[PDB]
This record gives sequence, structure tokens and C-alpha cells, in this order.
Amino acid sequence: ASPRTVTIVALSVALGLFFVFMGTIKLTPRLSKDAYSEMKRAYKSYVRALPLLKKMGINSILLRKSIGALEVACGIVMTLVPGRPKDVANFFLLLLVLAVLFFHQLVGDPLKRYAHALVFGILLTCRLLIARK
Amino acid sequence: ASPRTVTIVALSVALGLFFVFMGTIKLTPRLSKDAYSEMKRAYKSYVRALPLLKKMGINSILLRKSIGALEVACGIVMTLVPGRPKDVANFFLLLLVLAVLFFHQLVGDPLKRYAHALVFGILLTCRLLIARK
Amino acid sequence: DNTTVFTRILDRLLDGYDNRLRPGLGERVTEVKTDIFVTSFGPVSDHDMEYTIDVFFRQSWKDERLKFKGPMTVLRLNNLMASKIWTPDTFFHNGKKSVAHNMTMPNKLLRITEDGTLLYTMRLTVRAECPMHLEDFPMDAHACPLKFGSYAYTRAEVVYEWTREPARSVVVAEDGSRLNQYDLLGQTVDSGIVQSSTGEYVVMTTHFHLKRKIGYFVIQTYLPCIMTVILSQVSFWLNRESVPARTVFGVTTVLTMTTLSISARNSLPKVAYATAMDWFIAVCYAFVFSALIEFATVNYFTKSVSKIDRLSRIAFPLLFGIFNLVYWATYLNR
Amino acid sequence: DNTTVFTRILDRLLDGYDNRLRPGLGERVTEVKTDIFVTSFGPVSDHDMEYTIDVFFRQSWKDERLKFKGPMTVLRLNNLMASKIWTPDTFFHNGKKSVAHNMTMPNKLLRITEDGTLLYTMRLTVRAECPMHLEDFPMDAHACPLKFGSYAYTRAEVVYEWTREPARSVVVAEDGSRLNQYDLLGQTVDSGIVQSSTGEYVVMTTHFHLKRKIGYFVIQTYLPCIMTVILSQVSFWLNRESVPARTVFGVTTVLTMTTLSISARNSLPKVAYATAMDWFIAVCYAFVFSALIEFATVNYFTKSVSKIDRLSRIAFPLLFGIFNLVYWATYLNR
Ligand SMILES: *[C@@H]1O[C@H](CO)[C@@H](O[C@@H]2O[C@H](CO)[C@@H](O)[C@H](O[C@@H]3O[C@H](CO[C@H]4O[C@H](CO)[C@@H](O)[C@H](O)[C@@H]4O)[C@@H](O)[C@H](O[C@H]4O[C@H](CO)[C@@H](O)[C@H](O)[C@@H]4O)[C@@H]3O)[C@H]2NC(C)=O)[C@H](O)[C@H]1NC(C)=O
Ligand SMILES: *[C@@H]1O[C@H](CO)[C@@H](O[C@@H]2O[C@H](CO)[C@@H](O)[C@H](O[C@@H]3O[C@H](CO[C@H]4O[C@H](CO)[C@@H](O)[C@H](O)[C@@H]4O)[C@@H](O)[C@H](O[C@H]4O[C@H](CO)[C@@H](O)[C@H](O)[C@@H]4O)[C@@H]3O)[C@H]2NC(C)=O)[C@H](O)[C@H]1NC(C)=O
Ligand SMILES: CCCCCCCCCCCCCCCCCC(=O)O[C@@H](COC(=O)CCCCCCCCCCCCCCC)COP(=O)(O)OCC[N+](C)(C)C
Ligand SMILES: CCCCCCCCCCCCCCCCCC(=O)O[C@@H](COC(=O)CCCCCCCCCCCCCCC)COP(=O)(O)OCC[N+](C)(C)C
Ligand SMILES: CCCCCCCCCCCCCCCCCC(=O)O[C@H](COC(=O)CCCCCCCCCCCCCCC)COP(=O)(O)OC[C@H](O)CO
Ligand SMILES: CCCCCCCCCCCCCCCCCC(=O)O[C@H](COC(=O)CCCCCCCCCCCCCCC)COP(=O)(O)OC[C@H](O)CO
Ligand SMILES: CCCCCCCCCCCCCCCC(=O)OC[C@H](COP(=O)([O-])O)OC(=O)CCCCCCCCCCCCCCC
Ligand SMILES: CCCCCCCCCCCCCCCC(=O)OC[C@H](COP(=O)([O-])O)OC(=O)CCCCCCCCCCCCCCC
Ligand SMILES: CC(C)CCC[C@@H](C)[C@H]1CC[C@H]2[C@@H]3CC=C4C[C@@H](O)CC[C@]4(C)[C@H]3CC[C@]12C
Ligand SMILES: CC(C)CCC[C@@H](C)[C@H]1CC[C@H]2[C@@H]3CC=C4C[C@@H](O)CC[C@]4(C)[C@H]3CC[C@]12C
Repeated sequence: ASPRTVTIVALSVALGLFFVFMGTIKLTPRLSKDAYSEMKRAYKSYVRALPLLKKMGINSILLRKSIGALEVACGIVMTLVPGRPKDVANFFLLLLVLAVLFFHQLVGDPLKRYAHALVFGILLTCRLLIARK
Repeated sequence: ASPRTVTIVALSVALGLFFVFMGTIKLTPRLSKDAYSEMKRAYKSYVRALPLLKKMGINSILLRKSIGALEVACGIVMTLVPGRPKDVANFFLLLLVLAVLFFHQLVGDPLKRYAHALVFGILLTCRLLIARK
Repeated sequence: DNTTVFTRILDRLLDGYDNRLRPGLGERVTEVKTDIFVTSFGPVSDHDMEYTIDVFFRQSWKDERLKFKGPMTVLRLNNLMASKIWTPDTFFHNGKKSVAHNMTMPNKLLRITEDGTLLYTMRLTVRAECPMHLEDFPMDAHACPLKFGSYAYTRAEVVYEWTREPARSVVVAEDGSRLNQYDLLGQTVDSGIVQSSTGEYVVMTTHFHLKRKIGYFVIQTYLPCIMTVILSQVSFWLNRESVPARTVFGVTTVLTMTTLSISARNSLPKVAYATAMDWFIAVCYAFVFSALIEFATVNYFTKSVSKIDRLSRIAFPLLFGIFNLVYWATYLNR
Repeated sequence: DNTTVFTRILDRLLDGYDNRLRPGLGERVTEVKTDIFVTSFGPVSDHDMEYTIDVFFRQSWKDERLKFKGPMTVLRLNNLMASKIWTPDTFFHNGKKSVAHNMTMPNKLLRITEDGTLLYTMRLTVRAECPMHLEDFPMDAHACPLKFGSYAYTRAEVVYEWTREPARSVVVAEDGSRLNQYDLLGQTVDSGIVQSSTGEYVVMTTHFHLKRKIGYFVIQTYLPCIMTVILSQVSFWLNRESVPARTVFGVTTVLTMTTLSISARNSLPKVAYATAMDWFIAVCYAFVFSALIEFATVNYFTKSVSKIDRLSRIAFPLLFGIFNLVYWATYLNR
């Protein structure tokens, strides 16, 4: 098939495959218990570094669940469901990566920690640019 | 008259008035002997920091004279002579400011020293953008 | 002839003198008047959370056992005499009782007045611990303490008082500042009490109030970030049909912010908590990232000037301008 | 009983001993074998062009006047004995004859072997001058010397030799590195002669070869500048009818380069000569400035896609790419 037809599918599947994988880590430690242990530490700092976020009754557990819930929900959509909802999921992920990148940069973590999110941020938007002809 | 008609004349006269003033300093110390004394020091460093420039027989005295000669020649043109040559003078000045800014940045001088050149660089190009309708 | 007279005086003073007993051990409390002249306020070490200071430490007290009468009302003697008599064991300690690093030169001038008053000064270089709270970095201020007192004598045996008005009893040399990235706004002088396992001791304290200078970080980090945010918003004014150009714009600008963010903390120590600078960088990163996200939305609806671009031309500059006003007002009004 | 035997031995050694005369002053040349163990290579101070080093300085020589026979073949004595006998007056001097700062601890172990060989080691902290040539900064390397020798004895009276193979006679501790922004590639050991006003002296020299680490400056300066240059060239791909947008692009990018240039040398000392970094920044500034100059030319001929833009799309990236290859190849192949 055309390179555009093949390329879009690979990015759409891969990003949903990777982002759902990340969402599982924040929720179920079965895939990698160590990853969840360190991941919860990161989200403990973020809320602790965003008092007003914690002044409205929002805790790290609620924060961790919400982000993981949307990534998996949007990740599977970008893998299986075609059409306009597939692109809508892409936009929502684009609205979470900056929040993730707004948290990592709000704690001064090195590049290696948040490199994966940034790389997929470029691919995530690049997929949207090739949403339709 | 129209603001554009008034504005262009002011910039064209002012830049030629200021740049010819600078060109005089590099040549005749009568206006300010101290300025020439420090100015020659700057051009001594630039050639000394550009060996190949001095490997072709070009000295600071020749360098100092040439830049001053073109600024005054182009400065007066931008003040009195109208038409296409007036704009041609503007382009040549734009081709000297970077050379001046390529020398000041090649010696690590503070902002105060080369601030005047940068400010007129913005105005010098801005005048060209309003060369004609 | 002159030496013989002074030799007899020294012998008389030391005849029957017990340096093991403090003056007034059975009659009154020995009052020691102290003042400090800071010849230079050494550099601050952020990594070790300590600072160095060179001072002329002057101490004065009355010892009636050393009364004399002679041709001179004051005896300006060699510092060797100090070791031969009893002197307070004052030391500089960081915290509660841990004596801080001290480097004392051999010279320790001793002057005895006919009334029995002693002046005892020494030249010291003291390295002291100054714990720092870097939450407001680089707009933070610290109160570096300097604590000293008796090691063995409790408040019931030795008490320290300032020679004159407490504010005037600690003097900082005009040109003694050795600070590079800090400004010494002033100091506050105070005294307190500490109860340790060995008893209760009088502690004399001075707090030096330091304010970080933001000029380095304004040039290095804040200004490049602000221009980058402004630079990113120029894209809203470009035509929507320049997809290759604007995509490179978005990606390149995000890369630049990433580079700036990495180099900002390259120098700072790895502190767990987030600083004020991190919040500013993170917000700027979101603005640059969002600028590119805005274009992706615009391209999706590209079949006229996009309405999203027209609104972004106002919302983005407005919010960023408001954020700067709150941020700078919060960390500068203090 | 044991003390009496050793007391007699010490008395016998010092009986008729003249510490004012070096061994062999009338028969041969006293050969001193020396080796250095660097416990830690202290920090380098660029501003003062000096460095600190903590070492165990070991010296060995034979003094036939100290021969003995007894139950033990070696006498591991207290360092107090060293002051009672003659020892070389070795000192560490920076340059020709100026003794460098030395801080020696009281402990100076002395061991005398039955054969008459002496081992004399001391713990020293030496601050030494290391003149630096920063022309290739931050890709520069320096050879910081450490020179020591006799202060009063000429080569005709005292000569220094390395205890073993010269390379193996200077040992650096594996974890003693205290360098932050430098890498210790190695050291070279050598000896020479200096002729001063007081005579001719043997000087033992060691050069420590240091290489600056470029990682900090790559992140802080080079990368932001490279992205800015690339960012500026994106303008050639924008349509010529966006004069307000592209003018803001040119001016803003020039401002960013100006900000980056200012903060690059904020930390470096004010050296008269230009460094390698300055040349890179200056060239990048010209490229950014020229990008805006190119648009001014294009607008002047705007009544089709400009031919100047089409050519600039190739010339500018090509020249900048070539410049990087020559620049990095020049300062890294060394
Ligand atoms: C600061 O200035 C002081 C004074 O010039 C320097 O010397 C130290 O002075 C202290 C008194 O002001 C001393 O306490 C300290 O050494 C002490 O030694 C005691 C044992 O006495 C033996 O050693 C001393 C010193 O060599 C010697 O004179 C004596 O004849 C004996 O051989 C220790 O008991 C004492 O420890 C104290 O603290 C510990 C903490 O855990 C307690 O457990 C003990 O009960 C006791 O209270 C202490 O070690 C002097 N030290 C030295 C090296 O001279 C300091 O060195 C200066 N500071 C620095 C950083 O250099
Ligand atoms: C390095 O290590 C040394 C040794 O531990 C420290 O002490 C210095 O040792 C030197 C010998 O190695 C001494 O020369 C120097 O002091 C000298 O004093 C000579 C005069 O003698 C009087 O003073 C000494 C020291 O107090 C005393 O012991 C003696 O009884 C006398 O009172 C000076 O002539 C000599 O000057 C030399 O250099 C000048 C240079 O212009 C020449 O003009 C002279 O002709 C002469 O060659 C020198 O001053 C010891 N100094 C001290 C302070 O102890 C050093 O201090 C260590 N270095 C540092 C930086 O601390
Ligand atoms: C037309 C557009 C062109 C865009 C070109 C982009 C090129 C890449 C852009 C560079 C931005 C990132 C630069 C990072 C440099 C430092 C990397 C590094 O050191 O990584 C590891 C270790 O890395 C190394 O040891 C060297 C790695 C060399 C290989 C790098 C490969 C980079 C590939 C970039 C690909 C970009 C593709 C873009 C496509 C649009 C350590 O992480 P730190 O950066 O030190 O983390 C911060 C830690 N601290 C704050 C404490 C200082
Ligand atoms: C839509 C586009 C918007 C563009 C907005 C641009 C705004 C200005 C851009 C800022 C770039 C320059 C920032 C310079 C900051 C430092 C200035 C400074 O300290 O100046 C004096 C002293 O200045 C002061 O004491 C404070 C000055 C405050 C007032 C500044 C006014 C700035 C006006 C900018 C106007 C821009 C107009 C742009 C129009 C297109 C000392 O010089 P240094 O910068 O230290 O020189 C380097 C020395 N060393 C390397 C050794 C560290
Ligand atoms: C659409 C465009 C809008 C532009 C709006 C501009 C608003 C005004 C600001 C313009 C530029 C201001 C540049 C200020 C440079 C200050 C340099 C500096 O170091 O200042 C220090 C004072 O501190 C500051 O200036 C702190 C930062 C001030 C604010 C900087 C940002 C500008 C204001 C916010 C702009 C928001 C733009 C929003 C755009 C949408 C002085 O340090 P010191 O004297 O304590 O010691 C320094 C040391 O000795 C070495 O020299
Ligand atoms: C149109 C796009 C063209 C792109 C061309 C790309 C060409 C390849 C380069 C891609 C990016 C390379 C990024 C390299 C990052 C290196 C980070 C670093 O610190 O490297 C040091 C090694 O030194 C370097 O890497 C020096 C710089 C290398 C070159 C950097 C620029 C890229 C090459 C030139 C690009 C030209 C682009 C032209 C565009 C028209 C390692 O330091 P250290 O191990 O000695 O100690 C560091 C310390 O421990 C702290 O961590
Ligand atoms: C932390 C959170 C960050 C979030 C960043 C989000 C950036 C991207 C925002 C996109 C909003 C619009 C989504 C699409 C909606 C839609 O239906 O758009 C199509 C039409 C316009 O169609 P056409 O006229 O272009 O053909 O659209 C319309 O008719 C209506 C368009 C409304 C646009 C509203 C734009 C609001 C921008 C706010 C920016 C805040 C930045 C804060 C940064 C911390
Ligand atoms: C240190 C020195 C730095 C110098 C930087 C100079 C930047 C600006 C260069 C402008 C060159 C062109 C001047 C104008 C000549 C001219 O007549 O142009 C009009 C026509 C095109 O007309 P139209 O088709 O646009 O209507 O033009 C033509 O028909 C011919 C156009 C030829 C364009 C040549 C462009 C070459 C660019 C080289 C860039 C090197 C950068 C090096 C940086 C260190
Ligand atoms: C993701 C969105 C909701 C974040 C919004 C953040 C808002 C509420 C602002 C208001 C006050 C701000 C805080 C004010 C002061 C500090 C201390 C500083 O050392 C780290 C950042 C931190 C902790 C800020 C984090 C962000 C903050 C909480
Ligand atoms: C204005 C134009 C003609 C400048 C062209 C510069 C060319 C010839 C290049 C070739 C080799 C370069 C030099 C190579 C090495 C150094 C040492 C460095 O510490 C400062 C820059 C300096 C001194 C360079 C200056 C620029 C240079 C002379």
C-alpha cells in the first residue's frame, strides 16, 4: 500500500500500544512491580509540588488513576476504533503529554526520565498531521 | 505628511548621521581623541584574533580605514542622495554591522560596547522594509 | 632597670594565683563582654551548606586577682601571658554543641588595665554550617547563624553580654565582602539559652541575612525562555498552508526549550524539592508545546484564516503575561 | 628493661653527631630517593590559576652516622626524632625558587634500618600555580607542574632520584580525584636543573595532564546556538507575504542569540584573548543576522517564490554544516 497508509497505522498502533502499557504501570504493578513503586513516588512529588491541586481534595491516587485511565482508554481507541474518535483520542493524549511534561519539568528530572514522553509527543502530533488527506 | 513618509526620512537621516559619526572616529580623532584611542585597541584585537586576515597582508590600519570609509560614504548617501542608491547604501551597512557584530562577539565584549550597533541594526533593516510601497 | 621592675610585677601577679578557679567562683557570676569585628565574610559553599568568616574576636572581663599598681596603668603584654593565666574557653559551635572548624593564629593580644580589666582578642577563621531552604531559588534569602558560648561553664557560672548596644557590638568591614553570587543585606544579633545533656549554657548568636542575586539566572534561563515563548506564538500569524515550515517551527522550539531546561539545573545541586525556577521553566515548556498542539488542531480543520489562530493570538500572550505578573509579584514582594 | 636498652641505643647514635653537616659532605654526593603518593588531587582554581593536592611525600636516604646493631633491624621511631637529626630541606616551589604554600601535619614518620637507610614521609597539602592557556577553551588541556628540590644544596651536594622506574614512582590514588569540570588523563614525571642567583639546583618535576570536559558547555551554549541557527533558516520556507511575522522572527531570533552570548561568558574570567567558544558564537550570530538580512532583500523585490529564498535554502545549511565539521575536527583531533 501507500507509505502514508502504512505509516499512519504503525504510529497509531504503536503509540496506543506504548501508552496503554504506561497506563497499566500506574494502575496494576503486575507487569513491573518496580516500575509502579517508582512511579507512585513521582506522582507523590507532583501533587506535593502543586499545593492547590491538593487543596481541592485531589490526591496522588486520584491523579495517578485518572491519567492511567485516559491513556489506556485513548491508547486502545487509537489501535482498534477507526474514524473521528480515533483522532479525538490523539488530541486528548496531546493534552496529557504536556501535563506529564509539565510535571517532570516542575520537579527538574533529567532528560532520561522524560525522554520517552517527548519522543512520542513528536510522533503523536505527527500522526495527527497525517490524519486525513 | 503620512507617518511612513516622515518616519522613513528620520531613520534614513539619523542612521547616516550616526554611522558617519562613527566612521569619523575610526579615522580622525578630532571629534573625540579618547574614542579613537580605544577604538584602535579594539581593531588591534580583531585582526590579532583573525590570523588569516593578517596572513594576506591586511593590517588593522587598513581594516579600520575601510570600515570607516564605507560607513561615511554610505551614511551620507542615506542622508542626501535619493533613489535606488540610497537603498543600496542601506544594504551595504547591513553587510557591515554583522561584521562589526562578528568582531565584538569574536572577542567577548559586554553588551554595552556593541549595544549601539545592534539597536541600529534593527532600525537599519526596518528602514529597508519601508523602502517602497 | 626597667625589666627588673616589670619582672617583679609579673611575679607578684602569679604568686599564689590558681588558674584552675574562675574569678568569682564563690562570690559572684563572672560577666564577660564580647564584640566581633568581621574583617571578611568568606565565600558560601552551597554544596556543603557552609560558609567561612574571618574575624577579630575580642573578649573583655575583670579578674580582681590581676590587680596591680605601677608606672603604667595598662600592661600591653605578649600573648604568651594568656596561656599562663585562666581565660574563658569560648568556642564557635554550629547547632547545639558541635564546635565548628576554628583556625586561630598564634597571636592573641592581652592587655591588662590597672583596674584589673582584661582585653583578650584573637584572629579566627570560622567555617560554619548554614542550612539553606532553596524553595524560592534563585529569589531566596537565608539567615546564616554564628553561635558561640562557654563549653564547660553553665549560665550559673559564666554569662556573656555585648560590650555595647547589641546592634553596634557586631561590626562588618565595609570592603570585607567576599560574596560572589550573594548580597549581604545585614545581620541581626541575639542571645539565647541551650539545655544540653551536660547542663544549661548561654549561647550568643548572630544571623547574617543573605539575598541571592537573580541577575545571573535572569540572563541565563528566564530571558531565553521568555523570548522562546514569544517566538513560538509568532506561528499563529503564519498562514495555515505552510505545514512543513510550521511543523519544523514547533519541533525546533520545543527542542530549544528542552536544551535550556537541561542546562538550567546543570549547576544546581540535586535537591529533591522543586524550585521556583523549575515552575517557570515547566510553564514555559507547556506554552511552547501547546503552540505546536494548536497548529495540529488548525491543520486538522484545513480544507479562510482559522478562528483558532485568531483566538490563540490573544489567549496565549494574555495568559503568559498574567502568569509573569503573579510569579514575579509573589517572589519579589517578600 | 626494654626501655633501658633502647635508651642506650639512642644515646649512642647522638653521641658525637653533628647535624650541621650533611652525610658525605667530604667523601661523596648524598643520593636521595623520592616517591610521591597522591592521596587526592584537589580542585583547580581557574581564577587564581592554581590547584591543590594532598600527598604522602616519602623520602629515603642513607646516613652512615646512624648505623646500629640491636634486637631489631629497623627502628620505627616517633617523628620527634626527625627534628633531632639532619634531614633534607626539601620544599615544593612554583616556578624557579618561590616555595609554594605548604601545610604539613605534625606527624612525620621516621624509620631507620639497621643498614643505616632512613625512610622519612610526611603528609602535605600543596597549593601550586598552574598557568593555563585558554585559547582552545572549552576544548583545552593543561599540564599543571609540581616542582620541588633542595633549597640550599646544589647539584654538587644533593641529587634527587626516583625510587623506582620514573613512571612508577608517582602514584595517584584511584578515587582521589576531586576534579569537577576536569578529567585527569595522566601525568608525566621528569627531572631537570635550574640555575638561580644562589647557585645550581636539581629540580624534580611532575606534570599532570588535564583535559576540560565540554559537556557542560555543549548543553549550555553550543546546542541552543545550533538550534537557533537552524530555527532562523526555517524562515526561507515561509511565504514572502508575511512581512510582520518574518520581521518579528528575525528580530526575536537575533535577540535570543544576544541573550545566549551574554550568558556564555558570564562565568568565564575576563581574558583578553578570544576563545574557541567566542568564534563559534560569533559565527552563529552572523548566520542569524544574515537570515534576517536575506528577508529584507527578498521583500525589496516583492512586487512568485523568490529565487533568493530558494538558493538560501541550500547555501545557508551547507555553509553552517561545513563550518561545524572544520571547527569540531580542528579542536578534537588534537
Ligand atoms: C577548635 O579549637 C580547639 C581548641 O584549640 C581545637 O582543639 C580541640 O580543643 C578541644 C577543647 O576546646 C578538645 O576537646 C579537642 O580534643 C579533645 O580531646 C579530649 C581528650 O584529651 C586528649 O586529647 C587532647 C587533644 O589532643 C589532649 O590535649 C589531651 O591531653 C588528651 O590527650 C577528648 O575527650 C575530647 O572529646 C570531647 O568531645 C567528644 C565528642 O564525642 C566527647 O565524647 C568527649 O567526652 C569530649 O567532650 C576532644 O577530642 C581538641 N582537638 C584537637 C584536635 O586539638 C580543635 O581542633 C578546633 N577544631 C578543629 C576542627 O580543628
Ligand atoms: C613552607 O614551609 C616552611 C617550612 O615549614 C614554612 O616556614 C618557612 O620556612 C622557610 C624555610 O624553609 C623560612 O625561610 C621561612 O622564614 C624565613 O625567615 C628568614 C629569617 O629568619 C627569621 O624568621 C624565621 C621564621 O620565622 C625564624 O625561624 C628565624 O629564627 C628568624 O626569626 C628569612 O630570611 C627568610 O626569607 C627568605 O626568603 C626571602 C625572599 O625574599 C629572602 O630575601 C631571604 O634572604 C630568605 O632567603 C624566610 O622568611 C619560614 N616562614 C614561616 C612563616 O615560617 C613556610 O611558611 C611554608 N609556606 C607557607 C606559605 O606558609
Ligand atoms: C530540522 C530540525 C532538526 C532538529 C535536530 C535535533 C537534534 C537533537 C537535539 C538535541 C536536544 C537534546 C540534547 C541532549 C544532550 C545531552 C544528552 C545526554 O547527555 O543524555 C544522557 C547521556 O548521553 C550521553 O552520554 C551521550 C548521548 C549521545 C547520543 C545522543 C543522541 C541524540 C539523538 C537526537 C535525535 C533527534 C531527532 C529529532 C527529530 C525531529 C544523559 O542525560 P542528560 O542530558 O545529562 O540529562 C540531564 C542531567 N543533568 C541535568 C543532571 C545534567
Ligand atoms: C515581539 C518582540 C518582543 C521583544 C522584546 C525584547 C525585550 C528586550 C530583550 C532583552 C535582551 C537583552 C537583555 C539584557 C539584560 C541585561 C542588561 C544589563 O545588565 O545591562 C547593563 C546594566 O543593566 C542594568 O543594570 C539593568 C538595565 C535595566 C533596563 C533594561 C532595558 C532593556 C530595554 C529593551 C528594549 C527592547 C526593544 C525591542 C524592540 C524590537 C549591563 O550589561 P550586561 O548585560 O551585564 O553586559 C554583559 C556583561 N557580562 C557579560 C560581564 C555579564
Ligand atoms: C510583546 C512584548 C512585551 C514586552 C514586555 C516587556 C516588559 C518590561 C521588561 C522588559 C525587559 C526587562 C529586562 C530586565 C533585565 C534585568 C537584568 C538584571 O540582571 O536585572 C537584575 C534585577 O532583577 C531583575 O530584573 C529580575 C527580572 C525582571 C523581569 C524580567 C522579565 C521582564 C518582565 C516580564 C516580561 C513578560 C513578557 C510577556 C510577553 C507576552 C539586576 O541584578 P542586580 O542589580 O541585583 O545584580 C546583578 C549582578 O550585579 C550582575 O550584573
Ligand atoms: C538538518 C538537521 C541536521 C542534524 C545533524 C545532526 C548530526 C549529529 C549530531 C546530533 C546531535 C548530537 C548531540 C550530542 C550530545 C552530546 C552531549 C555531551 O555532553 O557529549 C559529550 C561529548 O562531547 C560532545 O558530544 C561534543 C559535541 C559534539 C557535537 C555537537 C553538535 C552536533 C554535531 C554538529 C551538528 C551540525 C548541524 C548543522 C545543521 C545545518 C560527553 O561529555 P563527557 O562524556 O566528556 O562528560 C560529560 C559530563 O560527564 C556530564 O555528562
Ligand atoms: C493545560 C491545558 C493546555 C491546553 C492547550 C490546548 C491547545 C489547543 C486548543 C484547541 C481548541 C480547539 C479544538 C477544536 C475545536 C473545533 O471544533 O475546532 C474547529 C473550529 C474552527 O474551524 P475552522 O474555522 O478552523 O475551519 O473551532 C471553532 O469553531 C471553535 C474554536 C475554539 C478555539 C479555542 C482555543 C482556546 C485556546 C486556549 C489556549 C490556552 C493555553 C494555556 C497554556 C497553559
Ligand atoms: C559575511 C557576509 C554575509 C553576507 C550575507 C548576505 C545576505 C543577503 C544576500 C542577498 C543577495 C542578493 C542581493 C540582491 C540581488 C538582486 O538583484 O536580487 C533580485 C533578484 C531576484 O528577484 P526576484 O526573483 O526575487 O523578484 O536576484 C537575482 O536574480 C539573483 C539573486 C542571487 C542571490 C544570492 C544569494 C547568496 C546567499 C549567500 C549566503 C551566504 C551566508 C554566509 C554567512 C556567513
Ligand atoms: C496542572 C495545573 C492545575 C497546575 C496549577 C498550579 C497553580 C495552582 C500554582 C499556584 C501556586 C503555585 C505554587 C507556588 C509556589 C511553589 C513553590 C516552588 O518552589 C515550586 C512551585 C510551587 C509549588 C507552585 C506550583 C504551582 C502552583 C500550585
Ligand atoms: C571576517 C572573516 C574574513 C573571518 C574569517 C576567519 C577564518 C579565516 C578563520 C580560519 C581559522 C580561524 C581561527 C582559528 C582559531 C582561533 C583561536 C580561537 O581562540 C579564537 C578564534 C581563532 C583566532 C579563529 C578566528 C577565525 C579564523 C581565522
